[PDB]
Amino acid sequence: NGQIINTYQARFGTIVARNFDTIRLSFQLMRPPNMTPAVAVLFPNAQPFEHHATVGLTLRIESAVCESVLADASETLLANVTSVRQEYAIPVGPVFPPGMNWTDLITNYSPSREDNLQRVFTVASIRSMLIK
Amino acid sequence: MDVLYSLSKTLKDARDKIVEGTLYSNVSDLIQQFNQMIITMNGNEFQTGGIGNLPIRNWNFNFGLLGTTLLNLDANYVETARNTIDYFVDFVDNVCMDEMVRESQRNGIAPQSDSLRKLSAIKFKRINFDNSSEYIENWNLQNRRQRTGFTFHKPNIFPYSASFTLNRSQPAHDNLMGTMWLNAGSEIQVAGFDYSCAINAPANIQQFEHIVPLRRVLTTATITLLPDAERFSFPRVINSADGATTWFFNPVILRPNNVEVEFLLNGQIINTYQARFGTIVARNFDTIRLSFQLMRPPNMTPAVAVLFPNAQPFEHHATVGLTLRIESAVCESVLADASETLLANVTSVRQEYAIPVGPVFPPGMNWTDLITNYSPSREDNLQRVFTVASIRSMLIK
Amino acid sequence: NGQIINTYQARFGTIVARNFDTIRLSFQLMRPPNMTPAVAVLFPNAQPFEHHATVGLTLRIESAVCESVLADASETLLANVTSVRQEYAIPVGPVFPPGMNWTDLITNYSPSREDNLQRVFTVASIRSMLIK
Amino acid sequence: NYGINLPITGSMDTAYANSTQEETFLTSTLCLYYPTEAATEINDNSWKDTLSQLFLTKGWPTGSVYFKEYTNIASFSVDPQLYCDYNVVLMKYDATLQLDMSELADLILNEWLCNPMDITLYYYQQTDEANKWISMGSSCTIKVCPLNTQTLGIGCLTTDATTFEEVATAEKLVITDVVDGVNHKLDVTTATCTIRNCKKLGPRENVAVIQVGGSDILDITADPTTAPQTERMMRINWKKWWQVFYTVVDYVDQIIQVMSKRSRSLNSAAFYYRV
Amino acid sequence: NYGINLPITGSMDTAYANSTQEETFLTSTLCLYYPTEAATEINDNSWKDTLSQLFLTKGWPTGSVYFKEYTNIASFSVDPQLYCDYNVVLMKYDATLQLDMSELADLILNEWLCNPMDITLYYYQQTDEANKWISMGSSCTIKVCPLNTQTLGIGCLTTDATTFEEVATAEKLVITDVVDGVNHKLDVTTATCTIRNCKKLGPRENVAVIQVGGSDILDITADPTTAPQTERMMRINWKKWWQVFYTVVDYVDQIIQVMSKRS
Amino acid sequence: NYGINLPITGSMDTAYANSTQEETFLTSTLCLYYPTEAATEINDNSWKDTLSQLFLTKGWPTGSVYFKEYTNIASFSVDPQLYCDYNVVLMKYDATLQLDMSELADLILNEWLCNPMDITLYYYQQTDEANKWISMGSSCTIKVCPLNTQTLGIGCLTTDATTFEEVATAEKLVITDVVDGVNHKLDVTTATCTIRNCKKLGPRENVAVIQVGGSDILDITADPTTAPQTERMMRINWKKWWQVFYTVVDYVDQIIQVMSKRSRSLNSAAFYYRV
Ligand SMILES: CC(=O)N[C@@H]1[C@@H](O)[C@H](O)[C@@H](CO)O[C@H]1O
Ligand SMILES: CC(=O)N[C@@H]1[C@@H](O)[C@H](O)[C@@H](CO)O[C@H]1O
Ligand SMILES: [Ca+2]
Ligand SMILES: [Ca+2]
Ligand SMILES: [Ca+2]
Ligand SMILES: [Ca+2]
Ligand SMILES: [Ca+2]
Ligand SMILES: [Ca+2]
Repeated sequence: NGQIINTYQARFGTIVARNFDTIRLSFQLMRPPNMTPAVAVLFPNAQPFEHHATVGLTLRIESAVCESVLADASETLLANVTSVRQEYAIPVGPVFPPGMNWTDLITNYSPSREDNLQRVFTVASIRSMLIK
Repeated sequence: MDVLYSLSKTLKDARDKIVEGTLYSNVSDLIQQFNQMIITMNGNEFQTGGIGNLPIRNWNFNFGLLGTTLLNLDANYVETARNTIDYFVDFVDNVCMDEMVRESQRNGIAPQSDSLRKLSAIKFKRINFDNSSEYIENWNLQNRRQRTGFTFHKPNIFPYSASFTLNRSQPAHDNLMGTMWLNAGSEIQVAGFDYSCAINAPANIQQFEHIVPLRRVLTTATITLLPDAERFSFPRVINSADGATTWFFNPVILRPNNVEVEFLLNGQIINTYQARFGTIVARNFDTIRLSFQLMRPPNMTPAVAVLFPNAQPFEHHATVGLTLRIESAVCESVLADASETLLANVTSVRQEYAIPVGPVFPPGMNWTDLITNYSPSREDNLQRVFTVASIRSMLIK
Repeated sequence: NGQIINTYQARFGTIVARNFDTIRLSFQLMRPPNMTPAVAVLFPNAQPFEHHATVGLTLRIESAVCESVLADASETLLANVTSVRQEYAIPVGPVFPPGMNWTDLITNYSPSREDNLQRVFTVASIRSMLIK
Repeated sequence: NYGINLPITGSMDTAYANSTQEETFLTSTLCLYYPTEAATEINDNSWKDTLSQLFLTKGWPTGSVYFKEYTNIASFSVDPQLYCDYNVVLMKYDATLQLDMSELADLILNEWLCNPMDITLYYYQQTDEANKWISMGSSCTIKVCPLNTQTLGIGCLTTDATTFEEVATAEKLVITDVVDGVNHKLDVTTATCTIRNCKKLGPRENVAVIQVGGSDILDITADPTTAPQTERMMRINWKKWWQVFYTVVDYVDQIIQVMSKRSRSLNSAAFYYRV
Repeated sequence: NYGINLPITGSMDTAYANSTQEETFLTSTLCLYYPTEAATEINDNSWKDTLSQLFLTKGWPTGSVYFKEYTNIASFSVDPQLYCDYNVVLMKYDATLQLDMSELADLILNEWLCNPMDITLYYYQQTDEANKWISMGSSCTIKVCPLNTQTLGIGCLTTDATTFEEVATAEKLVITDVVDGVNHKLDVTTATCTIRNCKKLGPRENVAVIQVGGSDILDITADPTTAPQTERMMRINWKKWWQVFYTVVDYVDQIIQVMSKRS
Repeated sequence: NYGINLPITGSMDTAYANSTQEETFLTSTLCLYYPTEAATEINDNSWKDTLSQLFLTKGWPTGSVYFKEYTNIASFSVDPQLYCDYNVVLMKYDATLQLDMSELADLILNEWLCNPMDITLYYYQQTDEANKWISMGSSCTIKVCPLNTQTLGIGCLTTDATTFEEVATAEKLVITDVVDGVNHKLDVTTATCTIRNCKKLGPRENVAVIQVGGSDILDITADPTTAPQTERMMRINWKKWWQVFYTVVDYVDQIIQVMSKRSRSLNSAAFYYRV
């Protein structure tokens, strides 16, 4: 809600995040003040720039605890729902995207879609006990 | 400690098995446990909290037993039991947060909070229930000196490290040789380079080596080995060793020749693999020793032969790398990994209540600083706090 | 663990050490400012140095209390273990060094070797009551 | 540990140091090399006094920058002795002295290590690609006579000197490449010449070459498949030679950014053929 | 347009649009430049007719190709007014004019923001590395003296104009680089010349230079370090001028490709 | 560099490597210095041939042994040039030229740090024991006045060069050491001499000295206290020159045991020049 819960300054590796809903990355490029002759040819003062500078980061969430249902890399509850709808040629209804597209479903993840998605993942979890 | 797990096991089962409409014979043995909790706990009084911003609460138990006379449970029997469970489950939260926040240096395996020292009397031992979880089973096997084991998925065994080593250098930085590496999490990416591409080496072969020692002994690991370091493959500029100047590294990449991976234990070779990529195993080791070499190709097409001259201006630098990754292994001490969230529950309690830095753990519970100097005094504290965090996760997610 | 438990500054003779696992010796050489003519010939300003300066110390542990088993100069529990293995021509197993080399065993003194070494010194102590 | 070659291990997270390009201007020295027909066109004596005020704006002190001159490329190449820290000599293009300019830059831009030669006693051969024969003097006329495995000439008699092959006559500097691995016999007129064999170690870092006018010709590597253009090779086009001098005073940071100190000058290179 | 403010997001995996090169031909112009003697060897009267029939084959309409000429590099560089949509020039290589061909291509290929200069009244310094002085006219003779802090000349006399230090004698186009930070007194021939205070920007993309003759002689920078060769500093070899025009008419789709519009 | 300041950790009880004597003789080179009076009594045409066949017995190949001449000790010290990898110099004893033998061995057996000097403009002082003033040329006469705290001469006149006192008179090589603290005003005939200050570094390990006759006269230090005798200041006796060259060719192995190469510089000069 616009309040800084956690912050980390030049600290790489594994970090934690206790409660958040917005990630704000900030980083800057600095020209190196001292350069060997092999480096100084790359960055002239004039216009033809043949070697372009680049600065990047990489973030990755390993495991987290949410309150609504989602999809992940361990359990197959999303795959059981779509495989039933694809097998029996089910028409497109009023709620879910055509073909159960997860990119289209998490983009507009309305509270009307959340109540349907929990009701169907829970039934898919009951069926997985008897029939794999 | 054993009776703190036994309180949480039969409060988890009481919210699951005591439901409306169920048959009485399904819950006929849980109620004999739940009534015998209450008889032991009545008349006592407790006190939790006091450190940091964790507030002080007083606990007092005066409850009545449950009825043992119905055939099917009704909504009177459920609603009169939920207002007893909800007082105990609030008590166990504040004992588990009182213990994850404290630490000692002499004997960290002993209980530290005031409430958990009081629960370790022989009066409270009759609350003891089955001990079937992974962390409470390894708490008991290790307390009698028997062999334990924790199973991990991608364990954080390597501290973060990104550096290099120059075996041949000059202040111009145009004819270099050495290795570069990244050790982070459970993944090693080493890459060796040579600017001259072994034009003056004996038999045109340059030998590289990279040795990684571990902190604890791993057992029965599943390791993926791939013959490219994808992180050290693009042109970049790198500072010097003392931060004085910068130097340029423009790679082209050959394949690694004559790869040998060894898995050591007290200097003894347990396993070895020679030019064998894909998935490999490692039954018992505490030191990984990678070895690989660069060989100049004896036959070159005209598009390749322009890249590697005999004289001094080398504009395309040769590079040979590897990539190692531990998928799953079995250790004996506690660690962090990518599947379970026991490290995240400990730090989130300490960050929320503004807890001062104590004598044992690093400031902010930094895992890179904690696995670097992983002393036996820190191991006894870290197991005592991950086990309490595992008990709290049954009741309160 | 990197914390200074005890320290002693220019104090020779017998000293105590209540709890430690790392000894850090520090000492320095100082050129004498006043020299008789027999001394001043030894240390010139130019390059040929025929008499080299030397400063040293000597430390010796008389008695201590450890928690794991070790070897010492009073009891013969290490000598009873190796004499049984050498007499009956026992092959090299997976744990102990070849020939029960104590320099190789205290160098890599793993917790797997500590549990074996206590189990064998204790049996060697039982046998010493009956048969010397 | 002066002669030992120990490795170094450095991190990839160390913060950069400060700018340092304004301390080097205080301590170090600079030398300029110009042909003697520059001061003819200038028509001044105080232009050495004038330019030293203009280097003071860019950061150099009054006693750092030194000016040296020569007559032509032929007479400068008799014995180029380059003494200051940072050396910058600009030569003039000539369409007919095309090889003689590139033989000068072979000496200056690289660093050679040289052993003496005695022609009367010994027969000579070159071992690998690095061995060249560098002869310089007032007038050098070199004649070669290759020999077989029996000490007999191939196309030359070892007694008559007119049958000898000829590679140069009357120059100030000659760098000679012959077939690596064949014993030869030499006929250098050593009254005014002095030959010694040399092998190339690496580049001489502290010196740059600014070609003045003319097209792009320069061939360091006496090798047909390789003609590299390093960063310390520069060419400008001229109409007047004031504008040449205001250009080099303006861009002193870019001239010095592309050349380092001499690696043999340091106290680090103690027993690695120092200076 | 171009904008240093107002960011533009866009995306990836969007479909590539169709080849709009044909619509570029229908709504643009093209202007060739040639030295005067190139029309002399051809000695046709209607050679501008026979070329416009051949540009029509490649898709250029019948009202878009214009031919203009000049006398030499010395006379073209008094005021090059280039205002078509696309422009290419044909420079004949002279060996002694090696310094004048670099000065023209500096003026043609790059943008310049210019400002006036009053030699009589003011004293001028150069602030930026990209600050240069461009003088054009019939006969420019430029004499420069530097300055100390105390408004006194360094190697000259601020009264005597003979003791100055000249950088140009009677040239149609002079680009002057002086050390930056020092003020200067100037003395130019203002009757047949006009010196100005110009400033370099990015390149001009509606112009291109085809060198016709000897080797690459193009330091269009000011420092001795860099001497680049960009996308459109190109060069051919010639024996007949009538063969040179066939190559330009044939390969329009590559010459138009390496250059952009005015916008 | 970067492995300079790091320690190296060897150990005891490791196995020795094998010999190095043969591979030292193959790649490296050797060249002795002998006076003109040697070859006069010898008066052979091909005695350089006869010796080079005898070095071949002691492991040295053909093209590794070179011979150089000099007139006397005075004429040898114009420019001390050390050409090859291992140098030996042969000095006949003179009972008169006793300093000039000791001046020669000081310059050759040590390393020096030579900065230029301008005596008609400035005032110069020495810094410590290691600072010396070394002048060499055709003939020069150094005259020095001590000076004071307010720049007034002590026992001389700053404008008069007659009241100056001399420390050398027409010598080829002079090493002048004066008192430490005070400044000095100099009078050197600069037309035939070049005086510079130089700092003594550690010794040079390319070169040994053999006295042909006499006794040792060797204070190569500047203090009177130490007159050290290292193992490269050798001395023999003579009555024929053939016995002298036979002693050197036979006992190369004892001499080469002390020589200890790879202190070779990249130039051939005896010093290191800076500005
Ligand atoms: C750029 C920066 O902030 N770093 C400082 C700089 O401001 C300061 O002028 C310099 C003095 O030597 O020391 C650097 O550490
Ligand atoms: C002439 C040509 O290239 N064909 C394209 C065609 O591929 C495209 O589908 C259509 C609609 O954009 O426009 C045409 O011009
Ligand atoms: Ca012939
Ligand atoms: Ca050759
Ligand atoms: Ca003037
Ligand atoms: Ca400027
Ligand atoms: Ca006097
Ligand atoms: Ca002194």
